[PDB]
Amino acid sequence: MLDKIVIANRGEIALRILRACKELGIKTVAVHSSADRDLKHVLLADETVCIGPAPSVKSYLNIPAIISAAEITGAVAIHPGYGFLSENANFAEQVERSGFIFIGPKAETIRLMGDKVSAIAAMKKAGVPCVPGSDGPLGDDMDKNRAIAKRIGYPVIIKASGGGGGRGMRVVRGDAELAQSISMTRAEAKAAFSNDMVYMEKYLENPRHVEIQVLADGQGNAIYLAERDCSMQRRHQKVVEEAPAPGITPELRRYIGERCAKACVDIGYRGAGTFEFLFENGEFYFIEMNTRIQVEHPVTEMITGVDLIKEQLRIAAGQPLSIKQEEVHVRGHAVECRINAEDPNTFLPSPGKITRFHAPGGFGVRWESHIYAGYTVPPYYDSMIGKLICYGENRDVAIARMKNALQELIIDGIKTNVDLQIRIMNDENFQHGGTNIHYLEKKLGL
Ligand SMILES: Cc1c(-c2ccccc2)ccc2nc(N)nc(N)c12
Repeated sequence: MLDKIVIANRGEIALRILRACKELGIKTVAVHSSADRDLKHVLLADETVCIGPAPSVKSYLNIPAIISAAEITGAVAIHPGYGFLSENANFAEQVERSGFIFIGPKAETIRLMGDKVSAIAAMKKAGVPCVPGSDGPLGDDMDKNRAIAKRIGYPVIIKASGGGGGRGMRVVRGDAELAQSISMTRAEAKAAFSNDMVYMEKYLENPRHVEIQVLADGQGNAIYLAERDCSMQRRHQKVVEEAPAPGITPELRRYIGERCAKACVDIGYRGAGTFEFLFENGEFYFIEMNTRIQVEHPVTEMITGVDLIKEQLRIAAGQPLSIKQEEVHVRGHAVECRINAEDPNTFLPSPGKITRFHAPGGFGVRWESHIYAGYTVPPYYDSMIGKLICYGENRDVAIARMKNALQELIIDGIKTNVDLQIRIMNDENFQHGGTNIHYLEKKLGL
């Protein structure tokens, strides 16, 4: 096993990784900004290194500082968590070039999945169903681009190859708006990604967001760990995630899961990963792959018994996956509610000092958060301060436990979305299940 690792992240995910390390007897190095000295995981870590000031550019995105911290502490690996540098192929490359293990796939694989055009080509080649599209980047010939749009059939959507997670796309409903839509998407892509490449897909009207979790080791094993429905979202920010996805049968799960695992083998995938799909009229369409462990990983852990972070670390050390595909069983149901420090009317981050804190407990209740009484949520980082995960023998029990747990949760001194989460749990359409990606924003609009 890895002797010692740098946790190149903060907040709840840093604590999550620290726990997994502690379980495996791995020494921890907590790199942190000057604003994060009193983070729970920092206080629990074996060694700590202040890598810079509050702003992320000089701390959590500071590649030299992070690598230097690994060097000086004699760490052997770096876990990037999610966000920050976790999908930064150049960082992964530098980590490996510097002689440390990057907890993720090969840098070339990160780069492939970061190039949405090339990722789709690879997935399509491997037998994964994709959205009907341009199958290549759009040029500047608008006669050709109109022909592609006609072949696909309107509405279509223009997307930046360097984008993803809702970033760098726009819907086109007729020829009249096509040229300008392509030009603007391209200009925004150039400005944001220093990559002006764009592509076209059919715009699905009312899909659900359903993603598949995979794990692949360096011994050739690749497994899928069911799916997650992430359709309950606002402006591409997930709000509630659940596993399994309501209405997905064992046969569909098998069908799409096997295709994702096969794709992993074809591309030489290593580590945890997520295949994102749109799901509509009983059909899956691949849009994007993530290579990091994600925020919503805990729902998959609850329904499979697999500790995904521990698997990442075992894989990185050269150990095979601790479980075979035949040993992966979906059992029960899990729901995750993201807890955000945000204003209820604006939805802007609402930082501040927590004056009173109480976490929920009980059977099937899992609380993932670094916060504590007297902890100050800084203004410099994301608004998500914790994750409440509830498991039950079925979806109704999971939801009932969530309702109870949300009622026990006390976070005074700052504004949170606990009340909104309670409203969602009480929503009759959510209780029925299978609401589409548009549902929450429509509910909030009314
Ligand atoms: C709906 C949608 C999303 C999308 C995913 C998660 C949250 C919000 C939107 C992402 C990519 C998408 N791509 C196509 N071609 N069509 C969609 N309808 C779509």
